[PDB]
Amino acid sequence: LVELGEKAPDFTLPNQDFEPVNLYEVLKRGRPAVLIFFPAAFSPVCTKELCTFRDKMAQLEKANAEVLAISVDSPWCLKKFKDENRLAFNLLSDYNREVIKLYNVYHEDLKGLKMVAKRAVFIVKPDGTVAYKWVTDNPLNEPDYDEVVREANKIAGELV
Amino acid sequence: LVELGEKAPDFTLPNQDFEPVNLYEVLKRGRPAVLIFFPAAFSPVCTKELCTFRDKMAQLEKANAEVLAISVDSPWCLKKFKDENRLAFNLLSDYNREVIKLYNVYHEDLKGLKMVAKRAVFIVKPDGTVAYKWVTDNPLNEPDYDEVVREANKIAGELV
Amino acid sequence: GLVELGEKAPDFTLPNQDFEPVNLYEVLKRGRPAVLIFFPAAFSPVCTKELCTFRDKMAQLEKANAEVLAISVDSPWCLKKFKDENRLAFNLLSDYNREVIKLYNVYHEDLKGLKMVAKRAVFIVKPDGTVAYKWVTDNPLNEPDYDEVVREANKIAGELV
Amino acid sequence: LVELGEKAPDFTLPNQDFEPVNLYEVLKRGRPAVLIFFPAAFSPVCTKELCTFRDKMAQLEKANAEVLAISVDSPWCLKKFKDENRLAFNLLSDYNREVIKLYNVYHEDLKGLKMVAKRAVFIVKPDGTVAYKWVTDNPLNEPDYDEVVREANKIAGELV
Repeated sequence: LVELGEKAPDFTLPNQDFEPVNLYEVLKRGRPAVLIFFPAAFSPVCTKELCTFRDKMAQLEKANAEVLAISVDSPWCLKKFKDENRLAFNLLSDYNREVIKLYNVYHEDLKGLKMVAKRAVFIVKPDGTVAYKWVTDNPLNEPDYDEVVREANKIAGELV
Repeated sequence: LVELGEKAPDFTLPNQDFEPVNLYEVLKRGRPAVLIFFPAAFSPVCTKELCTFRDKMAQLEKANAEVLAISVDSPWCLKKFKDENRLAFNLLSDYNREVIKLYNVYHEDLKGLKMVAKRAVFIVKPDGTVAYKWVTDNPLNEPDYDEVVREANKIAGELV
Repeated sequence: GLVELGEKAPDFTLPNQDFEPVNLYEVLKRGRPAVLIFFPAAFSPVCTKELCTFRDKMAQLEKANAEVLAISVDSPWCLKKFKDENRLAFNLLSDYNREVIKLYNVYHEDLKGLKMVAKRAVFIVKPDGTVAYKWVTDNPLNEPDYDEVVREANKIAGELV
Repeated sequence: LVELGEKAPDFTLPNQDFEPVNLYEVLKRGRPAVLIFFPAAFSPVCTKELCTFRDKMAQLEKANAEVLAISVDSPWCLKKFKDENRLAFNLLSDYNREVIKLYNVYHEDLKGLKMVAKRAVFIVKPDGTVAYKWVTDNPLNEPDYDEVVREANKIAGELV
């Protein structure tokens, strides 16, 4: 289990370029780690009815932490996604549904698709403790990235 | 497991637009069905020492059969792929690994990724019999689409 | 009644080459803008000051970053054939019952003797439902500038950041 | 030497995150490789009277090729540079002056500093051939990134 306080579970996933990425090895870099889980790339964000691809996810680049977006999509796909949105951070592929299970942030069956990453957000301190956590069961529910950026910088400034 | 002559197993998968697509219902349309399985979209094809995204897959549009490309990628991704390559045919998402198992055309573990669609090609006649079949265990091995187009039109015309 | 620029595009559902129903709003709900292209008939030629040919650069609409929906009163079977022969990536919807061409007020009374034919019209609808672009001519043999439509389409697409 | 038509020499450098990055292993990814050498991070670009930190280097993210900016700066330094300019691509550290020597793109003594990367640009095809090359001995001479992006997409499209 993972929730406010508890220590975040280590893990390793491939990024857009198939380079393995270990969580603790990243926390070991000095800055906090922002983990963002999302259903699927090239997927729109909606409201009551209005759906668009206006995803301000690139604003997480403003945060003073190592951002790690994670979805069950493949590296080749995420790589495509990363390049098209000129995203500066890394996108990890949980193609084998490992992590989404480890962090208990998965949709049993979304629109027919089974085992999809839920929209979740975790901020882990350089030691390994979950300083922040946000999750919704509504997939078309885009997060407040500006928000996560604040909390991220807050937590970052915390370690002074 | 499937093999030439044998009758192709029915199935239903979502296309780029989440519309369900039943195999037999397509065969019922009158033309032969060409099924193309591929590891992943936005994936490159490589030669002895070369690698590129020069995938002449759009040539299958020349065939006189309903073409159905299938990969475990998600609909949102395939949709992205389809639009960017101006592909006229449908791409079906076997996100749940059903069909790649049904047709016994899956890689156990590709570059670390588990349960990936192998590069396979099946041509099914309006009745349901496999008139053509080709498969390779080498993923970076692009098929001869000009070829499949021939065999496809041959099988199509053979139905005088 | 009538659909006009700025105003909101009327919803509707038509069959595509494969008889699959296609609802306008359900498409706008997909995230991208919708480009609607009406044309008299498939396998119909386009002409200039005189030169008539079947050199129709309609496939260039695939370059646009919007869901393209070509519409004509032709039948699904006919459109499917037309679609496959021109390796068109987008969908062709059949207004066999003259519904939509009337809804959008884009129909010829009597073309060459044929009654209730779709006029050559172009509409670009934003994901919300507002007509951001509109172009129509009463001259049937007047092929549209697809290259053009594609840029207005991408503009409207991009101006959505 | 490293000029047009000639085949680019392989090499491996660490990126902002100390992850090793092999040139050929990147070319093996499918897209062309754009190598950009620069004197130093947090260094300004000037003219004959005015200087500024208006470096449109992030525009290389528009190119359809794997971009690899290289300088003798350290990984920690590049990482800081990368995050501050929200640069999507990778920055490789040639701390040991290897590559700049290998590609013969180094300043003997710049403003007193010895063995600094010269401002150079190489575009390599997935096979390994230099399709483009541009170099200047004037360090404060910022390149036309918009340009490199063109040549990059041209070369990218050429492999169709």
